[PDB]
Amino acid sequence: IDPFEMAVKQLERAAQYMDISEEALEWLKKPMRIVEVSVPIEMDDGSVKVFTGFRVQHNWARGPTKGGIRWHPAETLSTVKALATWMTWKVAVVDLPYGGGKGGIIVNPKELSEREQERLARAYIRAVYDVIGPWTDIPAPDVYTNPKIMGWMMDEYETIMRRKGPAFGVITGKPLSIGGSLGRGTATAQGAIFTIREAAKALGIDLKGKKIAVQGYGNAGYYTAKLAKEQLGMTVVAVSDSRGGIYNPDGLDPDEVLKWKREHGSVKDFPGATNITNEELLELEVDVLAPAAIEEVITEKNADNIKAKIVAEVANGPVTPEADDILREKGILQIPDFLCNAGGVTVSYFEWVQNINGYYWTEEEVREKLDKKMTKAFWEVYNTHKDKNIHMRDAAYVVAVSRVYQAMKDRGWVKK
Ligand SMILES: NC(=O)C1=CN([C@@H]2O[C@H](COP(=O)(O)OP(=O)(O)OC[C@H]3O[C@@H](n4cnc5c(N)ncnc54)[C@H](OP(=O)(O)O)[C@@H]3O)[C@@H](O)[C@H]2O)C=CC1
Ligand SMILES: O=C(O)CCC(=O)C(=O)O
Repeated sequence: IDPFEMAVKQLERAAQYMDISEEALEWLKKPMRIVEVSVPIEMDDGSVKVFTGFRVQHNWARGPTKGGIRWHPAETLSTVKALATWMTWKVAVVDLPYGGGKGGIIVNPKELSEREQERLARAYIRAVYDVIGPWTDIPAPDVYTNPKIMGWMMDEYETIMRRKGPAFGVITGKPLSIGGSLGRGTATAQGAIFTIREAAKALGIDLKGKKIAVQGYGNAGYYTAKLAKEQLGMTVVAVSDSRGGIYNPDGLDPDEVLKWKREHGSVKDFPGATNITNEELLELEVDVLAPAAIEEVITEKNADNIKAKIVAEVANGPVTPEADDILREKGILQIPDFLCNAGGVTVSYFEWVQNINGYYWTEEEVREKLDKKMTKAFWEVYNTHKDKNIHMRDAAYVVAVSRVYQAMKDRGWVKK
């Protein structure tokens, strides 16, 4: 299934719930600029290898485009286009002055040296310099890409630009020593926690002493469980990893679980906790369920058996549309995927603002601003949810597309 057509059909379904002109829909169905470049690097053996690089700028009506760079051997142009289109709505739903962008290189970085990786980053910057900038396109870390590559890319951009502007702001996710921002590591989990708290407030239930189950125990899952336990005061009763999962009705300590995961390679066989399966964790009777793992964990097969009141989609699309219908009929409030995990891009926006201004904030200021942004975005989505009597995902899509459409109309791009 083409990832581009899928995004287009998603956009058409969103447009079905709102009044949008056909010309605007056709404009939004096509990326405004796609750049495909050859990335030649010198290998350690002395030969010269050429890679394929992409940089798709879907739409920049609201401002400079934003999006990460992927280094995956299976990366395709359609994937970049779909992810840029997705990023447009992600930055629109949280009200950032940003557009949609995405980049990628068809490369297997598992078999590249550090010097070869640096050469790849610098050559990619040299290839795509003409379409990126602090006010044109801001790349970001993504799968198989880390802040080290961001530092290399920023250095190359600064070298090419001859320091004629804010070279720090050309890219986000940089190391703290060079234009980095505080709060980047726990951005996604913090945004998810804020959305969960706002959802609980909307449903009129307090989270003090409640039960939360988290699927996937990576950076997002671990920090979600932790931040829940401290800030929200909830009782983490179950966590899981690809290998397996564990359950304990008396609660779990996220630090100890992470220590055991980092020692034995998995969260399995934790003391005082019985080993369970991922599906058993999904169907556990809790108050908040936060899948932070591979996608399509909630489908038509198991959607009816879910007992959680709040499902926070920390990961990317862990629920299939039939499962959305089943859960909405069940009365379970869902937080849309690109609204729950919008903390990372918000924190990225904050880093760009700090770089542009030349003044850097503390952890408390970043946390407070992220709280405001997430609270406002969630309440807007929930108000659309109740007013239009549609699904939460549908409301988030309506809000994002409405913002982009208004920006497009104000510029005069579309006359209707
Ligand atoms: N990476 C980011 O910055 C952000 C990520 N997201 C989305 O969130 C999710 C998680 O992000 P991230 O923290 O980077 O993930 P990680 O790569 O850091 O870790 C993956 C975690 O999920 C587990 N996992 C992988 N497959 C399964 C599975 N089939 N069943 C159960 N657990 C599984 C892994 O287990 P194990 O420890 O055994 O490997 C691990 O615990 C992704 O879907 C991602 O797209 C969006 C927000 C930003
Ligand atoms: O953080 C960014 O600017 C983009 C990264 C991304 O693609 C995401 O957060 O989903």
